[PDB]
Amino acid sequence: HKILHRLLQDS
Amino acid sequence: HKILHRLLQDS
Amino acid sequence: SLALSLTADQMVSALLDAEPPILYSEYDPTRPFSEASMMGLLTNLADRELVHMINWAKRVPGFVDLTLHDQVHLLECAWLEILMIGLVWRSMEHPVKLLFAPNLLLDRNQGKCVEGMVEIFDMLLATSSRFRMMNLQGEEFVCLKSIILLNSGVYTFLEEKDHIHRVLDKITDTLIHLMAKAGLTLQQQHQRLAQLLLILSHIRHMSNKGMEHLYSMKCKNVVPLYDLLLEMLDAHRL
Amino acid sequence: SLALSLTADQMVSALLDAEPPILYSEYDPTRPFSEASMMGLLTNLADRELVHMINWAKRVPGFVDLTLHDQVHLLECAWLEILMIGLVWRSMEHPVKLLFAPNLLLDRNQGKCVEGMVEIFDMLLATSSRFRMMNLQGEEFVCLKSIILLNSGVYTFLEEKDHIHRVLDKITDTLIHLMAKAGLTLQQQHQRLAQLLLILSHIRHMSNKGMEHLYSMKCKNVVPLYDLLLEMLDAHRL
Ligand SMILES: N#CCc1cc(O)cc2cc(-c3ccc(O)cc3)oc12
Ligand SMILES: N#CCc1cc(O)cc2cc(-c3ccc(O)cc3)oc12
Repeated sequence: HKILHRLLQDS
Repeated sequence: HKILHRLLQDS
Repeated sequence: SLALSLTADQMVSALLDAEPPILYSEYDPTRPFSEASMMGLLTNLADRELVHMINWAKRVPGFVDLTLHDQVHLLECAWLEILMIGLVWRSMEHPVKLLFAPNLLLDRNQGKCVEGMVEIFDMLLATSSRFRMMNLQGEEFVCLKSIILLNSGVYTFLEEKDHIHRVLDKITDTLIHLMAKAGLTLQQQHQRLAQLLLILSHIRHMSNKGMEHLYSMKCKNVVPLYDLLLEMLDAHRL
Repeated sequence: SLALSLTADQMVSALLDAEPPILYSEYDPTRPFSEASMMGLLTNLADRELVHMINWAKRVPGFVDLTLHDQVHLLECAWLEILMIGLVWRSMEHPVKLLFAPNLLLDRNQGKCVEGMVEIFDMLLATSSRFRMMNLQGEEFVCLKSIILLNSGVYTFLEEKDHIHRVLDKITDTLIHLMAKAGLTLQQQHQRLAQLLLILSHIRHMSNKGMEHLYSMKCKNVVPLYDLLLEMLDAHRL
């Protein structure tokens, strides 16, 4: 579930 | 499928 | 008749008078509800309710102008959705409880009695609270339900689609009307009209999930064979 | 930031500027297509599209205002729905065809290539025609999509729900605004506003079905190892 999480944070 | 059909036609 | 010539008030009255009765569950369970026990109850309830829905559907303005084949279809797609909006509406004033029947009020925990049933209970409850949070009027409630009946199977069926749309428009003027008389401002009306319709989206989603859930209970022969209710479930594999 | 502060035109512009590009299917496999062949294509497409959606989601007014856990959830429920409204919108001017990618325009028949795929296709196509039948303007299209993102997972997650509702209201005033400027009457506006939202109901339904269908293709092994797209699919079992 990290892929979606990581991508949502790239900020 | 007749049950639903029959019932939709009654009085 | 033609559902396109009745003033808004005639529409709301037509819908209220058409309202089905509220039924009771089996007056003899109560015992530490087992998965079988509880499923036989909800399906037995749903089964007897279907008969009242079928006869309710006919009383909905313009539904009859439809071809038989189209009345059959519409009810095959929305039968669970419609059952659910009713339950949700009846649960309105029992926060945390789902009033399946006057003699069968269930709280979240009892939902755990059936594998995968709690998830759906939570959704149903969230919508119940949403309706109370919105202080949904019954007048609006009858509109919403009539809309579901017409808008669920319409795009799966051209003059037939045309009618459904002409009608759905009357139910929307009539819905707006109900809001106008409650003193809302235009902004609050279209704002509220959007809120109510957006909920029909979760009601679809909950139905899809329940439909898939009911089907899962059949593969465990944990569900009786209420023919009418079986046919309805079957319309979703065809 | 706050999206509840910016004006209608600022909202529409914000949504247009946030729009994602129209990606391309892989070139070469031209035609025809084996069930495997066609599935590897749609999933590869969906997989690369997800990355653009995730970054689109952040550009939607008030979204980045939610907590991470909530942004994750919202996108886990609407990812397919959002992919579908896009496809439907791109297929608009392609009656009988579904423009998955410029270089991948499919007609009903090719849907028969993937099992249980054709049924969905008919639904997608019916909605495409529905949008054209309605002359959906892009301005409206961007609103509808933003609404789906916020309204799909909001009752599955209280100040978080509150925000989502305050925002969804702005998107509804803004949606009404777009209709007002097009010369439509009040009746036609709330009439149209209802029509557009009622479609979000089939888009949910088609998503549920596709979600169940995608999952069925994974059990056959026709679905490539597309991690991002897999996680998304997995959010619907967990
Ligand atoms: N909760 C939930 C989902 C759900 C799952 C299932 O496998 C069977 C039923 C039957 C009813 C039901 C019966 C009568 C009503 O009035 C309303 C719902 O809801 C059901
Ligand atoms: N049609 C249909 C249902 C459907 C079923 C399935 O098993 C996989 C995919 C992938 C997409 C898809 C990919 C990219 C898009 O832009 C839109 C849809 O649609 C799908």
